[PDB]
Amino acid sequence: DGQAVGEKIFKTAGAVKSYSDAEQLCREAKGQLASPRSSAENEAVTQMVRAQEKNAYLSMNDISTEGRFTYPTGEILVYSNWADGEPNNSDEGQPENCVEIFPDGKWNDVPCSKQLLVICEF
Ligand SMILES: [Ca+2]
Ligand SMILES: [Ca+2]
Repeated sequence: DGQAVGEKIFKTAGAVKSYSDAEQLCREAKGQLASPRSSAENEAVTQMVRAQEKNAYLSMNDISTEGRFTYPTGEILVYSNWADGEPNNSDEGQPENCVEIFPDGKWNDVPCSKQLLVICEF
């Protein structure tokens, strides 16, 4: 089941995990973390966040080069939807290398230790 755009399918079982535990769960299922590359893909992920009532991880991170957000291929973003003033690399001054998506579809950079909804893509 889940939500689809073109050949891409998004699914969740309601699991709530850290970034590294979320990545392991999606890879064990033979997929990867949600990686919305267009407005239409972003809207499909956002509908699932609203249904589950919990912010979700996206795949993308800046662990390599600070301020350059990349996919699991290591390629640069082809699409973004940052909330006003994001990304700011500031959890009360502390580093924020991972990305959460809100129920309004906007994005915020977070610490990779945060516990969030797990949404996978296939
Ligand atoms: Ca950062
Ligand atoms: Ca932030």
